[PDB]
Amino acid sequence: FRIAQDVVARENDRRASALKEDYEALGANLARRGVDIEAVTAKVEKFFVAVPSWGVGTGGTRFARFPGTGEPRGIFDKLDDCAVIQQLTRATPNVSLHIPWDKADPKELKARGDALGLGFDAMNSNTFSDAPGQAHSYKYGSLSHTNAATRAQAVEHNLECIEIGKAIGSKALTVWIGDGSNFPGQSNFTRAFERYLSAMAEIYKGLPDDWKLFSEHKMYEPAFYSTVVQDWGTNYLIAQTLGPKAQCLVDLGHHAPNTNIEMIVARLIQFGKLGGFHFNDSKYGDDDLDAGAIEPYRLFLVFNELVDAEARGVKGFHPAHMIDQSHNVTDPIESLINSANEIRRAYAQALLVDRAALSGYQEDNDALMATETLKRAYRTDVEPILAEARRRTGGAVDPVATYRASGYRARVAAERPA
Amino acid sequence: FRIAQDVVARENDRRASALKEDYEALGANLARRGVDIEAVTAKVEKFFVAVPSWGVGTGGTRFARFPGTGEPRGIFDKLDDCAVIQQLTRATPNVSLHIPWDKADPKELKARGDALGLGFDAMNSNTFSDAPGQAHSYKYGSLSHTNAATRAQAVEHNLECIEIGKAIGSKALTVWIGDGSNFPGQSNFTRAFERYLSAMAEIYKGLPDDWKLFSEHKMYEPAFYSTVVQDWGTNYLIAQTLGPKAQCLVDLGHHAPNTNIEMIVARLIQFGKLGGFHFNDSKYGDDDLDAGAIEPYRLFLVFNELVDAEARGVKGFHPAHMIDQSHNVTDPIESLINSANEIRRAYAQALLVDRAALSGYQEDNDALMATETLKRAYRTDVEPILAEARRRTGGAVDPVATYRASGYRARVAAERPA
Amino acid sequence: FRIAQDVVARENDRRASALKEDYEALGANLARRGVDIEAVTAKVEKFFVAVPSWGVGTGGTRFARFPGTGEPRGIFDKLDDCAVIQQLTRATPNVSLHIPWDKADPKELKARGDALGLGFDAMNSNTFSDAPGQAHSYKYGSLSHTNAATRAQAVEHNLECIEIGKAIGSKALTVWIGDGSNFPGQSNFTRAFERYLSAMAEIYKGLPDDWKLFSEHKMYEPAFYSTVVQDWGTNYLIAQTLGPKAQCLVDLGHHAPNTNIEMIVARLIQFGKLGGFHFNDSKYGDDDLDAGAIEPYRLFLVFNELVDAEARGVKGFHPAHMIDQSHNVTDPIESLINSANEIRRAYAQALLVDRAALSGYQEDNDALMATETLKRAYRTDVEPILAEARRRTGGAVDPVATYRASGYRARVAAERPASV
Amino acid sequence: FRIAQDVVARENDRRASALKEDYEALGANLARRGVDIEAVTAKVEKFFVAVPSWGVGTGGTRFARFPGTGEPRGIFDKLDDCAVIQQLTRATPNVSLHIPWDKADPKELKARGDALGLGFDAMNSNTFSDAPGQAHSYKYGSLSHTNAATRAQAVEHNLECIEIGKAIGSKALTVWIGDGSNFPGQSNFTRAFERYLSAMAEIYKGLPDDWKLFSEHKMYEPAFYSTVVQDWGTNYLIAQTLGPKAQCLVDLGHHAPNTNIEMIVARLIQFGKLGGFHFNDSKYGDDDLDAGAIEPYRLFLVFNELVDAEARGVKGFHPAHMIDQSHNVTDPIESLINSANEIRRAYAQALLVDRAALSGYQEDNDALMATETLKRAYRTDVEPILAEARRRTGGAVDPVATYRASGYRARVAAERPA
Ligand SMILES: [Mn+2]
Ligand SMILES: [Mn+2]
Ligand SMILES: [Mn+2]
Ligand SMILES: [Mn+2]
Ligand SMILES: [Mn+2]
Ligand SMILES: [Mn+2]
Ligand SMILES: [Mn+2]
Ligand SMILES: [Mn+2]
Repeated sequence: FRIAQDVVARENDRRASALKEDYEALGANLARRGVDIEAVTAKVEKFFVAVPSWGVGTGGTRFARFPGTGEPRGIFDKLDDCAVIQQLTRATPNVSLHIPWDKADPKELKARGDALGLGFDAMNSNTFSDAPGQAHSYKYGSLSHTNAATRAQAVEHNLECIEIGKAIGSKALTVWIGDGSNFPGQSNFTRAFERYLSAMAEIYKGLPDDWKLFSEHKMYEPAFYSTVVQDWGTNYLIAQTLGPKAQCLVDLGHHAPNTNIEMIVARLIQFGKLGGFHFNDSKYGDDDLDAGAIEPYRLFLVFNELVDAEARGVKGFHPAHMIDQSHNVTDPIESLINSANEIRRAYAQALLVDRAALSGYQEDNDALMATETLKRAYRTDVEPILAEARRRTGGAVDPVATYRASGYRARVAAERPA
Repeated sequence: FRIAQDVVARENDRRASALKEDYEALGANLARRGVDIEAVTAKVEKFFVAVPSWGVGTGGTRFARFPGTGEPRGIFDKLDDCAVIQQLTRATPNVSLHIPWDKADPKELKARGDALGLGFDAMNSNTFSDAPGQAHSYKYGSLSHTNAATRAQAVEHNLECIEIGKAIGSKALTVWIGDGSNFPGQSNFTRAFERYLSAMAEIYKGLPDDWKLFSEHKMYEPAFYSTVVQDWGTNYLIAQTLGPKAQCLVDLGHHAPNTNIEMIVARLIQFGKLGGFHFNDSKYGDDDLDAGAIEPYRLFLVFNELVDAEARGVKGFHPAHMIDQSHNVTDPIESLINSANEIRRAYAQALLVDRAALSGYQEDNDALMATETLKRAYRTDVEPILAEARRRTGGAVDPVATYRASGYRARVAAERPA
Repeated sequence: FRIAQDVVARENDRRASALKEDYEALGANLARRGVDIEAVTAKVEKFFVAVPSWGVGTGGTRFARFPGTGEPRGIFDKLDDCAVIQQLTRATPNVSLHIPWDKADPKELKARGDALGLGFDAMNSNTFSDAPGQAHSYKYGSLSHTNAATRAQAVEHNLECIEIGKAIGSKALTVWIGDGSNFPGQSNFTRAFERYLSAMAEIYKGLPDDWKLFSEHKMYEPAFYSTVVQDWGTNYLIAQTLGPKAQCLVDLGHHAPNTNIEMIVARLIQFGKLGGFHFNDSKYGDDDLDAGAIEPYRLFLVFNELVDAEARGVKGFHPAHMIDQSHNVTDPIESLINSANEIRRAYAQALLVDRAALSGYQEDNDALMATETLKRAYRTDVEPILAEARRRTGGAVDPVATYRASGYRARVAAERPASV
Repeated sequence: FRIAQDVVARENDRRASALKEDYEALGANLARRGVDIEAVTAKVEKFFVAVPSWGVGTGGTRFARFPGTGEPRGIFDKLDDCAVIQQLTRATPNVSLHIPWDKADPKELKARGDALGLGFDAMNSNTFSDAPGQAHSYKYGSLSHTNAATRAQAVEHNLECIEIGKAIGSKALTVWIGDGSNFPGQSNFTRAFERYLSAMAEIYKGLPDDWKLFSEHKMYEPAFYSTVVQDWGTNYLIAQTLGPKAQCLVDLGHHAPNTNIEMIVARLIQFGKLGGFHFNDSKYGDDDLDAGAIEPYRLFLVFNELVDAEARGVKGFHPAHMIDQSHNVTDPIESLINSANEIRRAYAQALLVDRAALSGYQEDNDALMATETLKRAYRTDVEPILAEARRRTGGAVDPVATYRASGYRARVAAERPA
């Protein structure tokens, strides 16, 4: 165990009394509202979100990167750190890998994962940067590059990601590329998209039937004029064109200012193309900040659509959940811990919505009560439920407090080169 | 003739020598660039854009409306004013009607149009406002309203618009509604969209074999939280679901901040669902300003996509263009005149792009020369072409100057009581 | 009383048990956090926000207006409705008037206000629309219009607003105009601003010693290319130029997409130019939606800056608080009630922030714990505190539910003629 | 001469005939508008904009950097490339240095500059990144950092920049920092600003009597929640607080979506705090794209304000203009060349505005004719003037064409490492 069990027990005992008081109080409040707190905690204990291997190390901007102490070197150190997040929150049993950054012996990866109590989520291909010894540069694109050999190289790389994923237990390939243009006229919009579609079709041919192929849209960056997979509309066309196993991945920070993202989620669900989510928060662009740190209500509204879907009985609805963030000014482990917590927080609150009451207010066009019905759920402080779920499943009542009391950061700082 | 022919002749002849000088100078320049000015002028003469009947009246905001003199009241006054725009620019032969604002005896409407030299473009339904004696209010929606009777009333109204259009020569119905919500939870996104699709399917059934049904997306306003037909993504789902006769209308000012609109145009063209483009300009929201008055280059880039499709062929490409603006601080006739001019200006410049050279630079990923190739066309002052095209077709060399010299505004001001 | 006391009493009794349980539970939780819930409730029950007279009637857009039943006939009906909001929430004792919309004999306005237990907040001038009989139109501007006589007309109107306010107990004038341009070149940015500053100085000259002049910036609408008072930068230049009695009014929905509004608030406070707030919520533009219905955290963050001002010891800081919203698809009274509630909600949460802990995390650059410190306050459900504050002050535990139980809307619907 | 004079001559003679024709044609056109093309050309030959030393190297994003061949290594290589831009465009005689990147013997820099025919513009400090051996990290800020020792280090660095500038002929220091926060609560907005103002006051004390101190605002990036110097309002407070020698720098891509940037320019000029303008273009955020490649009209409108200032007779107005761009997918030298050209293009068009006619239309509130007055200037293709201006001053008629014909890139690619 990355974190000593005695430290976990000690820090849980220190806060056990208060938690009992808060949990029983919330339990009584919920019972008065016709909700069984135990039913909610039971569901919360089953909600999982994948952590990004590339998010365990300190992130940076084009201006600078300010690493902290004990930075993980390689995927093995990263898995060790991810193990801490799972142990304390119990909400991140799976890790999402990025190739070639995390390329290593599949048997070893799988072996280390099993030892750490971690599984592997969707693989992530990388054709938005050049690796050492690469034959063709992705400077002007990859899967949609004008040069056939470059597209071929990109397709092969993606197929390799599938091979690695199959060996470790992954069940999906997420494809996000920077392909686009920085100048009007640089790219022929339609021809570029045609090349992309043809390349993805080749990747789709190599996709196992138990896998999903996720395409991720993004309005801009690295391309600053146009992007091939720029929004959910183009993304839908891609998924629909490719096949039943192809779906769209929605990253919260990849939309134009003021976009109603939760509606995008609902539309994709209605047409069976909501592959999964990339959680994070933002205020200006693709800021990649800790989930819920900027607009917690928006996060709740997205989950409201997810919970409504299940309520409406949508079949085969098992969207993938992943955190896609960059931690530039905090301890990556702490941020991922609290981000995973915020995701479960939004989910739990969405579970509290009185669906029957809401349905009634929507049908009668009682906008005020309809919105207040959502607010009654959102305003509820579900921390006691989150903390109890962790406590009952081997985690920490207060993950960050236990993390800091363990001295893990100082430990790995002493074991890893500065 | 709304404007005395002798006035047009007079104003044109005084400027004839100057125009000839500019036309010949530009011709020599285009000749050196391997372009035949005559070929461009010929195409410009045949580019038309519909004028909205409601556009000749002074517009306003929710804060106030400041009418000018001689305001047209009713469709008859409006057609009289629209006739001026066509006579002077020769780029707006067809008018788009709005029901019930323009309700009148179909035979009278058609007779008046024929007399003024005006045809009728797409009909526009109105279920975003309540008419006197209306059985059900559209306060909470229309085609997507939760009340079955309300949706039925909206459907019948649209069918009635088709019946009126059939009687006057129209071949399409444009559907733009305000349907949406101002509060989270007020509407169930998916159910509202399902209701909308079901209602539109009924309207689709009353569509003659040679008619088209256009759905128009808008991010927000009048709904300030969510809008059923909020973007081109939803618009595409609508058109594809309804059938071959259903297409999407792209209104420039209806997109989120920083949206790459020309790409949306390309995407719709590729999948055969670009029903038409609604021209106007904007800086903040759906400002409905004179086309090209704010971002003339963006207008050119949209036309670059239209000309590429117009030239390279492309199946199902028969866009029905219309100007959709609000004139709050100018003479509506003058603004529509210059907006129509600006639209032809961007078209003309798009026709100057060296397609072969551009394609070459795109294939070689020569971004700088690709963008410069577009700029060489855009930087060209094609006013001489626009003016000569008008002169050859019965219009005015300088439309606004001629309009002012005619004293038309003062004339209608004396005929119409403020 | 607009709302029968027996109804308020009955609806309060019906919910007494649940409130006791929730309030006492919250109180114990706060105590464990070193917070005295009684101290918080005591401050909450004293937080007031002015209600707009123009907000009690149903609003609309340029596309349409869909009135409900019992729409107020004039200012007197509007005051009657504002009295309902105050009686039930006890958070809106003052009303903001708009001239000429609310023109009437000052003596009578004051008399009705006194009778209903309502006071009057800042006056609001109107030179963004033309009233009957004006010598000059405001189509191309007002205080910054190129025509000298038009600017003078606008100044005199504002001076008249001050006279009305003086007679009814108001102590400030808020100036928001639509002045700007829809086309590049239409206006000379600098000349228009110079004209505006000059005119505003004459309005300032007419201010009593104890009055304030608030200028309100807005990025766009009605002007769609440029606006004379477009942002807080220009607004600061205005207030600083006019004098000590001139301050800036920040309306939440009047900023560019993604603007960090709470920072603007902090900057204005630092330089003593934060006159007050116009509360509302939005997602796209100046949506004028119910406060907190879209981004409740942003509202909390704005209040975090207001409370921090006190924590830093800023002297003579008494910003004016007003709700400026448009209720297009709800009963205006209910939206104003819940908006006032949402404002007290954010204020209450800001009061819960452990300022001592936050200062520490800020100094040592512990960003995660610093943000979590704000969240611990924001995540707290303070509804019990709000409800108790109302109970103690003669209000309703659940304002909207009580309003609906009273049948007030159906009553005024039968009393007021629908416009024809 | 970085570029062989024989090449410049040959490439000019090859295009001299066409240029003569277009120039005379434009001259006749302008004469009819009461404008002497020679007077315009004379002023254009005198318009200069500084080039960023760091702009000649290929830029990148946080995702990747795709360097081209012959990447400059060190300030001396960079000056060699800047010389090419100045030689061919004759519009960029001054270079802006960045410390510590361009640190070198002031005597040698000056000597190399004089030899290349280049001068030096404003110095640029760097406290948005950490350098080796640095005592205190700027991870959590610099001039506004909570740690006094860190702020002192930042101050000393800026003073060092002034000393270096005093030795090479610079007359200003530009200060742009990343200081800000990524999370609500992380920073106290007021305290952070107070710390910044106090640190800047110390830097101001190191300014010679004839120097300027420029502060540059930016809405976001690297800070994603709040930025100390976030907009022009805060920037004004800074300049007004520091003193007469402190002014504001307006970088085009550093504003919120839809911001009216030209108004900000006008406001700063009115209050004497417009230190200078940083040119570039953008569509989404701080894209740092080639000037005028996305919104050429906006660039023209900014120049309309700069030219109006002269027309109004504003005293002591000597703005320090510089190009601040990132060239990620083109040859840096070619982009800077066309960007400088675009800047002169906008300036020239601004000079064509009929100020008398414009003020007349502004006074009578003739919005349509006022905007058309600006458009008459903007629609004028001034390329012949720009080209002739270059030809007469030793530059190239077609800069990029000559640059490519010279083979400079391949040349330095062989002299420099990969
Ligand atoms: Mn992602
Ligand atoms: Mn991303
Ligand atoms: Mn439209
Ligand atoms: Mn519109
Ligand atoms: Mn307001
Ligand atoms: Mn407003
Ligand atoms: Mn800059
Ligand atoms: Mn920049």
